[PDB]
Amino acid sequence: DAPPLTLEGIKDRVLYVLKLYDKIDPEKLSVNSHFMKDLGLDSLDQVEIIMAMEDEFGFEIPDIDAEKLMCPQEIVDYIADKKDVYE
Amino acid sequence: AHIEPRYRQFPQLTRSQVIQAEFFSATMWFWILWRFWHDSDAVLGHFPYPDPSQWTDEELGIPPD
Amino acid sequence: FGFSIVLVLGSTFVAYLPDYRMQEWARREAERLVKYREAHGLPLMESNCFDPSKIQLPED
Amino acid sequence: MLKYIIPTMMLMPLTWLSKNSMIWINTTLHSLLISLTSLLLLNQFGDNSLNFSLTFFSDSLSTPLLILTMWLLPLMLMASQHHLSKENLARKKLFISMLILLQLFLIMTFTATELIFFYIMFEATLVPTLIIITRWGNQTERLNAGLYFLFYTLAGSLPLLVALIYIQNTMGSLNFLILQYWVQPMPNSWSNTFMWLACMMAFMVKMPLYGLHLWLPKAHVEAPIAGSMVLAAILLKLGGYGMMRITLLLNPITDFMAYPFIMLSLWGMIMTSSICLRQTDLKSLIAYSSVSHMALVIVAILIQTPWSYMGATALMIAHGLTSSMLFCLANSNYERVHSRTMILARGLQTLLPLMAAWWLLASLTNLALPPSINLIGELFVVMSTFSWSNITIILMGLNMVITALYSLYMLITTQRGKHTHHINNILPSFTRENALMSLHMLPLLLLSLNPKIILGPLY
Amino acid sequence: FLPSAAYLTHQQKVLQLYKRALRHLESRCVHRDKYRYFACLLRARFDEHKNEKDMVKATQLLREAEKEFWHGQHPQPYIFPESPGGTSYERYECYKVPEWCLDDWHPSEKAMYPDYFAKREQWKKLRRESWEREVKQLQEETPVGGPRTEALPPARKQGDLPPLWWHIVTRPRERP
Amino acid sequence: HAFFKAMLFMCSGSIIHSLNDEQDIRKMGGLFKAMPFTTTALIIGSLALTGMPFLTGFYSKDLIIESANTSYTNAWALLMTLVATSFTAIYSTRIIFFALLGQPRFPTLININENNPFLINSIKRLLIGSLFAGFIISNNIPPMTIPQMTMPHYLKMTALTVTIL
Amino acid sequence: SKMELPDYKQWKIEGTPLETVQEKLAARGLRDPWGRNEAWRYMGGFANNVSFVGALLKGFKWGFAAFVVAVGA
Amino acid sequence: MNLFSSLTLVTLILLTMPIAAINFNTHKFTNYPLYVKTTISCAFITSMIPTMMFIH
Amino acid sequence: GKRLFIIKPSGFYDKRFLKLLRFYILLTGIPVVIGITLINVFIGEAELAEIPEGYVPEHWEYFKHPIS
Amino acid sequence: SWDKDVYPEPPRRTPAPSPQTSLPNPITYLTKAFDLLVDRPVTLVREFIERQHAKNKYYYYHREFRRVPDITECHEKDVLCMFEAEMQWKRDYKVDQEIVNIIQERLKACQQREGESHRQNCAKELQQFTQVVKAYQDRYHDLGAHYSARKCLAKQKQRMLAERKATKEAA
Amino acid sequence: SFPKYEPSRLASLPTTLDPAEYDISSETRKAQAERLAIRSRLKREYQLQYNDPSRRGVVEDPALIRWTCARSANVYPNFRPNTKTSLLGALFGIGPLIFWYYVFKTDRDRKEKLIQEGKLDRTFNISY
Amino acid sequence: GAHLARRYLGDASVEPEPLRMPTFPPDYGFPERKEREMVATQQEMNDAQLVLQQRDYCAHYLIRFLKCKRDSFPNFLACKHEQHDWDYCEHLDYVKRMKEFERERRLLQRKKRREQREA
Amino acid sequence: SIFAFTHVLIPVWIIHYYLKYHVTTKPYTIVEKKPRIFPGDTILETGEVIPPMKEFPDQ
Amino acid sequence: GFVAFMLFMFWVGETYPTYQPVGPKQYPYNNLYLERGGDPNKEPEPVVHYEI
Repeated sequence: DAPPLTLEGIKDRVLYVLKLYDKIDPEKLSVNSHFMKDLGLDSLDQVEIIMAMEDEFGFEIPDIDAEKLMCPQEIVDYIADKKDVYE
Repeated sequence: AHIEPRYRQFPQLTRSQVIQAEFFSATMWFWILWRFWHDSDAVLGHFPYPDPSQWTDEELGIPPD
Repeated sequence: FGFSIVLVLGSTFVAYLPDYRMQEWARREAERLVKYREAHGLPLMESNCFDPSKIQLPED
Repeated sequence: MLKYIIPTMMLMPLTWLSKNSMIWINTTLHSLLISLTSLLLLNQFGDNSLNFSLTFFSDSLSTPLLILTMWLLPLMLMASQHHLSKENLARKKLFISMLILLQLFLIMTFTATELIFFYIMFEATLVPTLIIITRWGNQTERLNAGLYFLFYTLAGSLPLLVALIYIQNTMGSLNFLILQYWVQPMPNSWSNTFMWLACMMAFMVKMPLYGLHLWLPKAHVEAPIAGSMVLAAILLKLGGYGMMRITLLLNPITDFMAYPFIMLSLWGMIMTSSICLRQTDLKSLIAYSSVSHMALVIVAILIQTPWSYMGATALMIAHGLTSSMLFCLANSNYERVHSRTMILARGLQTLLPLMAAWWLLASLTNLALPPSINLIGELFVVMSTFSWSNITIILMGLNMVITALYSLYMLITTQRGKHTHHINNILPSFTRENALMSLHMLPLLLLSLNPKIILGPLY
Repeated sequence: FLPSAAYLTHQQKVLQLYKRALRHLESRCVHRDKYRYFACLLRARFDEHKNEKDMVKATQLLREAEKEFWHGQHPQPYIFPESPGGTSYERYECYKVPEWCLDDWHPSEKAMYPDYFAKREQWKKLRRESWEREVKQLQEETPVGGPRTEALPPARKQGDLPPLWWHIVTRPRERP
Repeated sequence: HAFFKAMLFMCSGSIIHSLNDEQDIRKMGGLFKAMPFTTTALIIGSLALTGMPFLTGFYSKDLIIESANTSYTNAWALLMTLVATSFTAIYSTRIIFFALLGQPRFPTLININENNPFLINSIKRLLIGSLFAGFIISNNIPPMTIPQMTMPHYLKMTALTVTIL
Repeated sequence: SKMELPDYKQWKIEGTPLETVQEKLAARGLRDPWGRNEAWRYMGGFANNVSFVGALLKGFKWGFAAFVVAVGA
Repeated sequence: MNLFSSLTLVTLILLTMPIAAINFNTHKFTNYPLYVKTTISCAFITSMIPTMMFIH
Repeated sequence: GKRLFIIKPSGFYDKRFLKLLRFYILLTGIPVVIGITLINVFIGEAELAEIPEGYVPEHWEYFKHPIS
Repeated sequence: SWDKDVYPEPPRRTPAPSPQTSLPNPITYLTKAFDLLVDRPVTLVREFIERQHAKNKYYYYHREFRRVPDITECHEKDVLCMFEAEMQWKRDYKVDQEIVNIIQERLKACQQREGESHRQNCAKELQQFTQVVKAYQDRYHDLGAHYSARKCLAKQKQRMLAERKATKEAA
Repeated sequence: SFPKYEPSRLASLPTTLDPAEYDISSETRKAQAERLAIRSRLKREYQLQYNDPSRRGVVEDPALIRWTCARSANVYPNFRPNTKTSLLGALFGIGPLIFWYYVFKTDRDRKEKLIQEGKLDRTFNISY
Repeated sequence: GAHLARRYLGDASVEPEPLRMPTFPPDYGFPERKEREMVATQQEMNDAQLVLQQRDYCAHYLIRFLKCKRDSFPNFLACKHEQHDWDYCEHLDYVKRMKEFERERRLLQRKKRREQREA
Repeated sequence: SIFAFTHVLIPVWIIHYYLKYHVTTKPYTIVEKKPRIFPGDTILETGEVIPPMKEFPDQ
Repeated sequence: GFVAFMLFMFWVGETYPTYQPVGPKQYPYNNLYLERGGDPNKEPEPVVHYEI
């Protein structure tokens, strides 16, 4: 029992649950858009978003990674490192 | 065919497994109702528990002096 | 020459051979002797395995 | 039996005048033929043992041990390649001929008429194993190990000769038959105590007991596989055999003076099971396992029940087979990685899949596999010692718990949990190792079927 | 206790405390709605004296926070079934056969699998060809005599693959 | 007990393997009307625990406590059986409520299915055994003991009293 | 590997426990929840569960009729 | 009874075939789970009889 | 595509050893069992009679089994 | 073949069946099908084997012994006397072991036949078991492993000497 | 508000309330950087010696060899017989030995004098 | 029942105590009430292979129950009337035991407290 | 069909052959716990009833 | 402390048993004599119960 993933679908689901969140906009919601650069939201709220990622996908990401995600592209890249779905 | 996935919805169900599930719970209910009436009487297992022995002196044999 | 001619041949050799300690012999001997002693009325395994009349006890 | 001695004299020059790539098959084949020839031995029946000559007589104590020796030879003779293939042809012939000469003195030792001949062939057993382990020890203290070995076994086994000459000139001839008929109780003097301590102490040193077992770990971590298996199985169980024969005399004082050996045996069995629970260097774990099982053997000898003797000889044969198998497993691990340690080579459930079956089966045979001969021996020894004392079952069961424990840890340290993914030089499982394991363990299960052979003369 | 640096940060210590407190609060609180309530409560509790610019008072109240947190820990946390100490933890390690193997098959089994083995052979030639000169020129010239980090710069200038790539790229799937 | 918890382990393991090996009561809650077959299975199991009167689990456990209270017992062990029967009732209620009835707490991209002929026949035949076979076994055996069967007030009803409280 | 994307802006939260937590959160003075992260857990085929005594009473729909018919039989 | 003893001994012995069968395989099986399932069902249909004969 | 490359360690050496083991036990597994079958179904074991009146037997003719 | 006068059995108290059933009786249909589908192949194969036994005849014979005299009639050395006497003694020891085995087997059979009426029909057999085991406990038991025969003779002399002292004190 | 979580040799002390992760002066910063340089040098040497495609054999850790050789062979030197070590040795070797020797004295004297009285439970006691 | 607490928190004389139950000799207050019918026919009791601690009164009802259970084996629900008859007979035996209990209780209580509060 | 045929008949045949002849010629082999006879029964082989129990009354 | 409490209440139970208003079992034939230890001719003893 193991349905394999896809790159586009996991990007869509990450951007989906980001768009569910409050203090950002659905207007300019880019995968290639950082957090401290243009959005200005908190590092505290950044790790809240990290926790939302983990509670969707059911595994920890460690602390030395947790400093250095900062954007949804590297989020999708690191969960693609974990689950390793590269057809 | 077999199952199809979905995203944040109530899952699909076949009528077969839900009708067997309802059938099994209903057969438990039928069996416990037919069981509870046919022979027992499990709170009193076919016996009225009588008194402490008779609550009687002068009887079964004692001397009152 | 370790399995096909040693192992199974030694297995069938040790599987049956004339019995150690004359074992089945002891079985049939015990059956005969117990039937003897129960036919002649006396109890089986009379104790004092040597003859007490044929002993010379040093007295006190 | 002379028809078992003389083909071994014929097997020695076979090695010499066979040529290159021709010695190996001839020696292996013909020693397997001798294994058939002395599988034909067991004629023993009823009242006495099978007794042929002024030269020879064989008990059913000597029968399974002699069959075990001649069966263990060709298995070993195949087992000792891959570490002398690159050596010389002449040195290879010297090695194989030394093994054959050692077998010859083992058979000489098992079928001795008088105990003087037993002693001569006893130290004749002692001498070539030294040469084997010293010429191919493959570790820097084979010097110290051979030195400890020869000095302990001589200087413990030295007053035995004096005591045997004393029993010679006090009670006529030293043949085991007439000594079986001309025994008489030698009561509590002090010279009787010294003489008993001499004989029993010599064979104590051969077992070893806990008091001076220290030669035994070095002699198994610093030895090649052939001398290790010969040493452990045949030499230690030969010491037990010798104590079994000599203990027929000197019955009246063993109640007085047999208490402290029981004590050192039991407490050292517990302490040995403790000390093997923690150590690294996997090869040594089997050696301390051997010390524990032979402490159990010694308890079984010094209590003097026929139940105890039958369990003793069962434990002898079972631990001989188990320890030789487990030595060859450790040799396979040492051929894979050049470590000899315990924590380095890990994993090995993925790699070598049916090797796991043999490790599991070996740890089962150490674990007292429930119809195995090992459990039969341990069980009847516990029966006889609970007859002997109603409180010693605590130490026996504590030994049982820790025995299961260290056998299981010996399993799961090596072949459980994670492959270290940096070793990357193991070859796949050879047919040689699996062949040697099928040669080890099929006879053990066959004897587990009908064990009326391996029970001793008090069957 | 980290590969790149030596000390975390003050803020990184506070952040790890927040993540572990949020995780332990998950494990404490069922039904998820009162959990969202108490999560906003703890977010406000960090909002209480967040924005001070002290050092000694900050680390002192952080210590007292650690004390009242080690009191307020849940003893059996809901760790995920991939975490160490969890439920899987290399659950499928039975089929995690390493990739340095498989060369020691009999070549009949190589006749069974032609295409994968030929492509692994050209992977191996790619491994050996781009190995000594450039990669070891980087790893013997480009750092200081003290390396002082566990990272590595890529093959950033001209040519081949970034150094020390093999047993990190070529790894098992972690899920057969 | 054998039929009973064979069926119970099989049911809960069906749930756990169908739901991505979570296995934990944390993040478990709402699985009522998520597939109803194993929910029927688990409620028949945890209801037959402590013996809802009167079923297979009635017979064993309740003749146990009847012979226990009607004996020359410890006068402390009866209190142990009392409080622990109440405790197994309360974690039976807790395991039902935390397994099925709450809000569905498990992440998205669901694998909600238990369609298998093997599994439905296994759960099927073991709950059918869990309905009848205890009574069938308990009937046609010779009573090797003297049955007590003569109890005062709050000595035969006491099992039902403990389970309802 | 398709999903068809059951979209966002569907919920508009409306879920009465999250209504109560927005009440207590605004009365406490925060005015910032997580979002609508639980409404898919809060309706659909959801927004009702059986009663716990309804777990016992899930069986009488075929039970009472067949029982009274069998007693009359 | 020869029937009764024979059926109990074959309830013992029918759980001996599959282990030596796959140890004597030297091939590649597929439906060995089905084989074990049907021989456990066979063991059950043999062992249902002696209990009935017993209480009778 | 769907089926990925599974990575099994090796099987050839183990299957070769077990093939050789079953074949080289089967080489004398069949004839020895068939021979002991023909013995205990054709030549018969023995009979239960005693030593007759004033007669000497050999050291065999004491044993039930004919191969014994 | 076994002597029932040395292997005793109570006769077959066989109850007659009595239904009083109209299902009727699956087990009777089952046992007749068992006989029809099992017994006749077994009977055919056994009859073929019995004819192949009836082809020719082998005969195993009981080895018969004399009585070599005694160990007490041997002197202190007498090496060609002690050997004969003590191997005869060893054969007495082993046949007495099998006596104890036979009686204990009869005890097991008496237990199993009577079911739970252990105190019924197992009186004489329990009593003779206690008798033979009292003789055995007094005669062969507490002597040791390197018995030849002489330890048993010393036990015998010391036992009857202790009883002589006992009756001399008690008379 | 809390009893400060006393540690033992069994119960460990967690990494939060150290309190040595608070007053981290630049000496200790420098020490942690030096320890990081140590681990960096070790893993760099390992990863050099590890990823070689021409390499066949094992990695040959000298730390493991050093621990093994220290644990087995390098015990007997260095040794001095201290009075505390000697008394602890004679207590851990001879104490339980004479303890079980006294209890075997006790049980054997009781059993042998009991059977010398003859009042054993030897109704049948065959399997001795 | 709470009579156990009455014994544990009151005296120990008038409270009758288990495993020492025959205290007084019989027919101490009644003149000549004894039958002890016992028509269970001991040899037939042996020959029917019952269990010990069941060789008691009302055994003939158990004989009838075993006989009908053997004679109607595929009739699975047959023997219920004789089953409850055996139940009723053992119930009355239990009643007889409880009456003997409280008879001993009232004996020791009344006689001992009368003569030992005015003697 | 022939699969279930061999796997349910052949061990039954071998064991039923084994359990008659050789193992019953071994004398102290498999033994019953005796069947139970009641005072309303009769013996099949010899044949006599048991005189049943007397009057019940006041049940 | 929990272990000491449970074992203490176990000993308190071992001095305080349960018993019920039930007499002993009036076994019919000398308390199962000849089906207890035996003695078919040694000691038959006159003891009978009286009906109450």
